[PDB]
Amino acid sequence: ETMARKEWYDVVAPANFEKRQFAKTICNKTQGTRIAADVLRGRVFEANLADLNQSAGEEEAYRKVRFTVQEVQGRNLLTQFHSMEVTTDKMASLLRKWCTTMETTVEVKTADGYTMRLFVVAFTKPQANQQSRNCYAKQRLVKWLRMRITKMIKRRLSKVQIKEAVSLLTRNVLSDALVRRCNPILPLRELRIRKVRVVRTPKFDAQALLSAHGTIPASVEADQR
Amino acid sequence: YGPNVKKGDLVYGVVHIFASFNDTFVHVTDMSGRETYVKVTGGMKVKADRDESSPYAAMMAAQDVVARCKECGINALHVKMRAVGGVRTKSPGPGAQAALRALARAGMKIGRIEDVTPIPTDSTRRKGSRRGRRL
Amino acid sequence: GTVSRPRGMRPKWHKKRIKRLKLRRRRMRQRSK
Amino acid sequence: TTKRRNHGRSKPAHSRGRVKPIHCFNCGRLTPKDKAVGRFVVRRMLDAASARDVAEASPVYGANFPMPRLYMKQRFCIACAIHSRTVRARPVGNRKIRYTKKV
Amino acid sequence: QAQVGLIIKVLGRTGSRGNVTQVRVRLMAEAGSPDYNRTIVRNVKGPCKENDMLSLMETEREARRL
RNA sequence: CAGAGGUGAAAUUCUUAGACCGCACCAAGACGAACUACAGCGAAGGCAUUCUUCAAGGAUACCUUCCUCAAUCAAGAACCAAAGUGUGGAGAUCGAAGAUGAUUAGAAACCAUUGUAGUCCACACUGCAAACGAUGACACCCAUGAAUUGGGGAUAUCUUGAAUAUCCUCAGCACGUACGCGAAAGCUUUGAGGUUACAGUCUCAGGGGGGAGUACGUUCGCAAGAGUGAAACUUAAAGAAAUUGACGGAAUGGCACCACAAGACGUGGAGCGUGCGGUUUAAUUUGACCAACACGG
Ligand SMILES: [K+]
Ligand SMILES: [Mg+2]
Ligand SMILES: [Mg+2]
Ligand SMILES: [Mg+2]
Ligand SMILES: [Mg+2]
Ligand SMILES: [Mg+2]
Ligand SMILES: [Mg+2]
Ligand SMILES: [Mg+2]
Ligand SMILES: [Mg+2]
Ligand SMILES: [Mg+2]
Ligand SMILES: [Mg+2]
Ligand SMILES: [Mg+2]
Ligand SMILES: [Mg+2]
Ligand SMILES: [Mg+2]
Ligand SMILES: [Mg+2]
Ligand SMILES: [Mg+2]
Ligand SMILES: [Mg+2]
Ligand SMILES: [Mg+2]
Ligand SMILES: [Mg+2]
Ligand SMILES: [Mg+2]
Ligand SMILES: [Mg+2]
Ligand SMILES: [Mg+2]
Ligand SMILES: [Mg+2]
Ligand SMILES: [Mg+2]
Ligand SMILES: [Mg+2]
Ligand code: NA
Repeated sequence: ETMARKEWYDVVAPANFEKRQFAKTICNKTQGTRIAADVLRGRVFEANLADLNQSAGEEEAYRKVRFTVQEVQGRNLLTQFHSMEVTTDKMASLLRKWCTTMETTVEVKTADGYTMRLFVVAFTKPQANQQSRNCYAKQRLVKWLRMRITKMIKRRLSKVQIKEAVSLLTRNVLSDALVRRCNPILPLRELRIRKVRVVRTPKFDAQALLSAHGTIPASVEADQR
Repeated sequence: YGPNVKKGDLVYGVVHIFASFNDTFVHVTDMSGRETYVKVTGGMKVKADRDESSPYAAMMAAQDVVARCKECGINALHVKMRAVGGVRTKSPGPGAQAALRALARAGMKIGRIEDVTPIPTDSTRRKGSRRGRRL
Repeated sequence: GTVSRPRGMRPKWHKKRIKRLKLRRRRMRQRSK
Repeated sequence: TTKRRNHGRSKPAHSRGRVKPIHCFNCGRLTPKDKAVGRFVVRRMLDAASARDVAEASPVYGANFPMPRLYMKQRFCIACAIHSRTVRARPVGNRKIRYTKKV
Repeated sequence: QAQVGLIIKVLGRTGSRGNVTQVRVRLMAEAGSPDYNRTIVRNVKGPCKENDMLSLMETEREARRL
């Protein structure tokens, strides 16, 4: 039988998320020289942000989060932030025709290694009394907005740790600061970060991961019924 | 064979519904995608080639998937829909809706639904000549 | 549609015919030379 | 005999020379992007009855939370636009009618 | 087993030859059932009108709209 | 873990030696979606990710400089999509040739699965496109309304200079509804207007249809070919724009048991009556071939 040899595991998000034991998964029992933890490390789990942070509102329901498995602790899968992304439906819905769609790619390495690429997207809007048939932006203002966004993100994220950077991205205080400080250049209908990807990780630390998770909830999977 | 949770707790999988205009895939995995629980397709349910993309084959496949995943222990399903995508059609095949409805009706809880057909930000040349498919 | 009545075959294929004819005449004369 | 003042395309004589083609959504035929028939489609993933059945089984979706839609910019060659009835031949007087918004 | 359905409206004759009728049918079930007041679109052959009754061999298939 | 692919339906093809599908990756080569528009830039051919860099180009602003330096063209010169050529490179995708499977009366096609050359890059050739606005360049006059791109000038909103508002202005791509023109379709400050009331300037080409952009010569080209370019002979039209019919395996709205659907009886199979035709005969008198054949009562 196929599933008679399967064992259940808990995936544990880092401590800066409220729902610690999001998701569940199976794996082959260790058998021979093939150890379960040695194929479990490196698996990437995707979850809706609204599921992870229940206390968050409707905007959280449009953002997905991916976590990679650093270490196996019994039946818990300790994880580190891997990537974050807006869902396809929301990003597709944000597009209008008669406006400029300005995208910025920002690459920043956190204070503890952890290079990340930010992929910011913004849109022009008409003003309140504007009668024009379009709100296209001049190229100089687009380049200036891109330069400002690059500077702000690099400055804010190179200073902090990976966990605090994740908290800034998930509680979208960084995007709020960006729209507040970028609107004087061009009136913006929306400025949101559509995807964040960890592109380079530092060498594996045990103490850093144990400090990323705080109080690790127990896994009951190994116990008997 | 299920996880050791209390009765009625929602244990989630992800279902990958791949409905082309030639076939329909109903594929349940965990939330990492790595481990597959069950995969039933329309061609597993019908005799004729012309019938695998149909809503009835898709519904039968979804019924099989629910039947097996109830003994897996999975009882809730996040949903990933896709058309063929890439440089081919982005419109889902006829069987996506029927498979999802049969999943919902047969007793599975539905979580997040998302459409994940591969979209290029720029592409290789698509099949056919510059004249297209000439019927 | 998109065009009026030609005198005979499609003009592009008539031109291709005349091209093949010229190539053959050129080959013939290069043979005799 | 010139049927259209615009020659069936949005490319005035002194605007630009070449507009890169796209593949027809239906048949793949290459068509200049100005000339092709472009529609942006916002499509529900399920019809009303399937939507009701799925929402009944979902803790996520309901009256509070809408289900996702499909978004597609579809560009058609003229033959496929006519055949699928997204566009129809019109009487000579009605050919000049242009719609700027979705109706 | 066959469920009994009540035709609540005739949506119109479908098909190329006009021999099929598309109707909206409500599943006549006991109160407290999942299929109570449940409505479904079905293709029907034979002369039918509003408030007629059908014997649904299956209640999971809906007829494609016309 | 038992199918996947593909089609109108299939088959060619892939697959328990694990295909298809699923997640995260890796590599290589293309391409830069949505935003993308009767929008911008470019002499034309052409040109969409970001940042850094080189030279340019246009418009606008100016009480800057200057002082006829210009317009347009044989000769000559430079650029020129795709396909194609040579030498290196690349080779993901697609794909002339070809292969296999279908379809078909045949199918060297359309369709399916593939696949060489190609498709991409550097360097050097070729110089042809419905290279189109089928509309040469420069200059003048010319009616109305709403717009749009860039720069200026003058005087409501939003963010904290940017953008927007009202008006005006120069330059640009255009749109709708005046003279006038036109064989008409149409064009109209974007002329095809200001022309028998025929003259601003320069320049290219045309003179019934074919033969034929063929032959011969010559120049260019590695070649493919490019440029120049007749005649004999043949023919009464060819051609253009509109009109009314007819037709369409175009769309739309209706309709009919000489249509179908649901059916009921039959006919076509047997014997026989009858009409028609063939054969026959001296003659087998003739008409008629849905709308002829128990019809010419
Ligand atoms: K020549
Ligand atoms: Mg604008
Ligand atoms: Mg056809
Ligand atoms: Mg025609
Ligand atoms: Mg015509
Ligand atoms: Mg002509
Ligand atoms: Mg055209
Ligand atoms: Mg231009
Ligand atoms: Mg061109
Ligand atoms: Mg068009
Ligand atoms: Mg198949
Ligand atoms: Mg394998
Ligand atoms: Mg494959
Ligand atoms: Mg882009
Ligand atoms: Mg080339
Ligand atoms: Mg070539
Ligand atoms: Mg290749
Ligand atoms: Mg190929
Ligand atoms: Mg044919
Ligand atoms: Mg082929
Ligand atoms: Mg002549
Ligand atoms: Mg008989
Ligand atoms: Mg007589
Ligand atoms: Mg007579
Ligand atoms: Mg009679
Ligand atoms: Na043209």
